[PDB]
Parts: sequence; structure tokens; C-alpha cells
Amino acid sequence: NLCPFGEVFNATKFPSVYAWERKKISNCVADYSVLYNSTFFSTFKCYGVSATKLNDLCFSNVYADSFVVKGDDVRQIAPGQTGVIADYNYKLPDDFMGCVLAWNTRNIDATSTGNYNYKYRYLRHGKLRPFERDISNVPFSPDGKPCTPPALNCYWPLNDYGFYTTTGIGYQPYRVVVLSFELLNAPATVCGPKLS
Amino acid sequence: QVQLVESGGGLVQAGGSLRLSCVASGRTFSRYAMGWFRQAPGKEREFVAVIEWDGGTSYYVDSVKGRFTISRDNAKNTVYLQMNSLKPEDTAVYYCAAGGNQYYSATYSIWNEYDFWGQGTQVTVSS
Ligand SMILES: *[C@@H]1O[C@H](CO)[C@@H](O)[C@H](O)[C@H]1NC(C)=O
Ligand SMILES: *[C@@H]1O[C@H](CO)[C@@H](O)[C@H](O)[C@H]1NC(C)=O
Repeated sequence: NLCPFGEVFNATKFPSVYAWERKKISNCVADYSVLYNSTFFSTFKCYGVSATKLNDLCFSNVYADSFVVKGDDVRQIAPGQTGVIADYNYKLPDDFMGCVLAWNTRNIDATSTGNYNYKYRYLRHGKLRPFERDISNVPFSPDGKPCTPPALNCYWPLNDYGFYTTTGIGYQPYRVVVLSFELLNAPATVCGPKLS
Repeated sequence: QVQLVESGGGLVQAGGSLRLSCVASGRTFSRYAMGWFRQAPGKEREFVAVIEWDGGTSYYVDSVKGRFTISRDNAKNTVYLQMNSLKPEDTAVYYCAAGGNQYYSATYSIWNEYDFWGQGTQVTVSS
């Protein structure tokens, strides 16, 4: 039984970063050549693991996180990064083991008029913990005190990406998939094609 | 955040040798491919060398093949750049960089493709 990476990388719709989505990949044969033989990836890099050697490895479990970010924000999807994406939307652990893949999706995520369906959080009281997710949409106050706009000093915590088919590449939309490699003291559930 | 501190730079006569070191903080050093870049006067940061997380694969810019050799010690959180047969062309600030193990080797030579960067150590090779 092949691991369902197609369902992940080829999903018709992708979520916003702040509402990032995780699929558990487990108990299956991972044929990573599907990512080798597709040559559209503009980010493809791994931590604790050689990117080209994935078919030779077994993992306890693989987690696939999908979301969309601005081109210039892709770099925040790494261990130890700072910034509003990495501190308020999606944070990888210092000791991350896995891979980050990204590809330019101008032709399906951007528009002449501008696509504003994709959002990120930019106001928050305290940074996210690694792999933590915050999908609330609560008026934000620097007092921390609850507030009801139009009250003063009361702000909305999300903001839109505006994805236009005519901007520079750093502003165009990128679909991101993070693969987390879990290592436990047991048999492995996700192995490569000829490993058992 | 992982911090990178270079050392071993300094002043050396043409024909001589230096050995640069870069120490990372934390315990996560062995996840990363470790690179060296350099910046000569009037030039962009240029790739010099990389070694992957496990020490087994490594690449060099052509102008240093056979003179420079990169190595690492995951036990000491330290990447090394052995520099022989130095020439004035090697005069530059040498920067350590930490990033992911890349699927395309060419990506290793793009400074912006790494995750962390040192503040550099100066190397001057006098004629
Ligand atoms: C997505 O679909 C294409 C078209 O068949 C296929 O070649 C590719 O392998 C698929 N990608 C994944 C992740 O399976
Ligand atoms: C890429 O090639 C490998 C072996 O050559 C194969 O296993 C894999 O299915 C190919 N991927 C495709 C055609 O998407």
C-alpha cells in the first residue's frame, strides 16, 4: 500500500498558514521518487537527513503539514526562524527532523484582480510553541483585556495575502508541505520501496 | 535561534595556510548542512564549500578545489575549512552558514537559501 502523498501534494485546495493542516502518513510504503521525478519544487531541503536518500530510510511516522505563504515567507518555514509566520502561525522545533518542500503556484493561487482567501496571523500575545496551531479570530488588545471594535486600541489579528499574477516572485503564492519524521523505539511504519 | 561564530581568520602570507572554525550554539548542529561563503572587496558573498549533516557529501567552488577542504565534528558543534596555498584572490570575509540538506546541489551556493549565518571572520592574504 503506497503512502498517500498524492492526496497531499496534489490537493485541489490548500489552507491558510494560520489554519495549517496536518495529515498523518503511517503504515505504508513511501515512494519519494514522486517528489524526485516532479521537478517543480523551488524549496526542497531536509534536516538530519539527506534529501536525496529518503527512499533508503524508515520512519516511525510521517506527518504532512500543508499551507500557503508568500514567496518571501517560505524561508520562515525552518527551525529557529523568527518573524510573524514562524512566531504566530507555524513553528518548527529546534530539533526538527524532516523536509520542507515548496512550489510556486502563481497560476492557480494568484489572480489579475488579486486573491485574498489566504491569511496569516500578525497580532498575538506570545509566540506559538512548536507545531502549535491557533485558528481563533478574537479582537486583539495590547492590554490583553477583551475588547469590541470599533472600540479604540482594538485590532483584528489576521491579515490577508494579496496574490496578484503580476507581482514579483517574492510576493507570489507558494504551496508548502512540511514532512515531519517521527523516531520512536519501535518497528517503523513508513519505509521506502525495497527496505521491508 | 542557532548562533554561528567563526574563528581562525587573520593575516597570512601568500602560499601559506589558515584553518577556519565555526562553532554553533545549542545541540541541533548535526541536523544542518554547514557552508562557507566569502566576500572580497567589491563582490557579492560567494559560495566556497558545503558539507552535509553527516559529513559524507560535500561540494566546493572550482577556484578552491585541491587547496581547500571542508570538514566537521558533530561532537564539538564545529565546522572547519582547511585553506592551503592561499592567494590574494582569497582575501575576504569568510562567513559560516547553516541550512538544510539540499536536493539540488546548486542550491547550496545561494547564500539566501540557508537558515542561519555567522558574522564572519576576516582573511587577508598579503602578496
Ligand atoms: C500529482 O499528479 C501528477 C499527475 O499524474 C503525478 O505525476 C504526480 O506524481 C502527482 N504528485 C504526487 C505528489 O503524487
Ligand atoms: C520516478 O522514477 C522512479 C524510478 O526510476 C519511479 O519509481 C517513480 O515512480 C518515478 N516517478 C514518477 C514517474 O512520478
